[PDB]
Amino acid sequence: TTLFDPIKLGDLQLPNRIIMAPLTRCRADEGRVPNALMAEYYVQRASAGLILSEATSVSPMGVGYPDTPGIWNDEQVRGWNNVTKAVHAAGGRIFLQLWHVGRISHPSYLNGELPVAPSAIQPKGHVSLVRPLSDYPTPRALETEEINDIVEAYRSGAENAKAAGFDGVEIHGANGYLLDQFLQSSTNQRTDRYGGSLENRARLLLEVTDAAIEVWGAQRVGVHLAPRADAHDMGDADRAETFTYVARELGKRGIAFICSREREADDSIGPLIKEAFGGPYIVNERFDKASANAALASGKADAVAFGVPFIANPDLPARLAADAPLNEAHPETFYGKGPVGYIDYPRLK
Ligand SMILES: Cc1cc2nc3c(=O)[nH]c(=O)nc-3n(C[C@H](O)[C@H](O)[C@H](O)COP(=O)(O)O)c2cc1C
Ligand SMILES: Cc1c([N+](=O)[O-])cc([N+](=O)[O-])cc1[N+](=O)[O-]
Repeated sequence: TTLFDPIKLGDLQLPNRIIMAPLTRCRADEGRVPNALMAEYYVQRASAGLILSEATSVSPMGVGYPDTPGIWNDEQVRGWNNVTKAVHAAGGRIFLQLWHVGRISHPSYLNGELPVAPSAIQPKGHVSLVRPLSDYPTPRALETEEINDIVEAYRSGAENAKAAGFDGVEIHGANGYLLDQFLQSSTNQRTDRYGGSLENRARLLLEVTDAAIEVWGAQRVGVHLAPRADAHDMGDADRAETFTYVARELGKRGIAFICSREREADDSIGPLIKEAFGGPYIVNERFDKASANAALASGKADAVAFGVPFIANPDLPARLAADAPLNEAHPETFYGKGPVGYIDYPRLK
């Protein structure tokens, strides 16, 4: 098996195993509404086996960056519908990544309110993009009932994604955002049904997953994880146990895939997760053509997601097939505004 062999995820046939990783780019219109610029960008990348969209918030309290899109209202659904129609006409496939940033936010995005979280534990560091430099606030610990409200927002978010014509949704369970905050022991000190045991810590992620399953069918839902717990001040007392529990439970549900941001190293627990899950496993982080093909050949992966290389290379699959040069990425325009560093990376000549 190579990157260029087709794969099915659930009942969706992909033409290859080169996946576009989810990538926040902050190019949405005011009101967090997807636009024609975003449609153009995704269409340029439609040769990807599957596109995983930029993280998209399921409620106004789940945002923490400027100009990132939402999926909670009709205006946003309409904007996304133009994206998915254009991707589909271009012969591509796309899933919406459902987001809630939890404590990784700033009151300036939340009309002065505090970011919410499983527990009132301040994340270290500075808020990305915010100027002048600012620490994160200490978040407000959610009430038990408010967590059910969040589940309902993911449910409505998944329904809205379906109305917007996506091929499926991916739950953002990774990178220290809300669901990950609940999942891990350092950030979750709750003593209700949502903390204080592994079953309880994983509960919110599985409840959101089940809601998405009611709307889509499990074979059109994926989940994103970050098993090294290395972004946004995370940490868990037994991550081998925590992430394989999740993998096992998601596998029981027959979900379409798990995608893990976890570069290859001796301590990679990807193989334990893959085995416990039993379905298609998408690896990610610092892979290139050679190491991706090696992972497919060894059975460590069923497909491989590329992030920065897809930012810089709209026709990454053709470039990889041809062992062609790759455009150099410009991290200074990963975020920010407009078409420069967004839709102006050239295709192969
Ligand atoms: C600019 C940028 C935006 C990203 N946005 C998201 C995101 O919205 N959701 C997510 O799960 N990961 C996001 N990531 C992480 C990537 O999906 C991926 O895990 C990471 O870039 C490593 O893979 P790579 O080495 O192939 O780039 C982002 C990464 C970058 C550089
Ligand atoms: C490394 C990283 C993030 N971070 O700030 O540490 C955030 C991401 N995100 O989803 O916004 C993704 C990241 N990543 O996967 O490289």
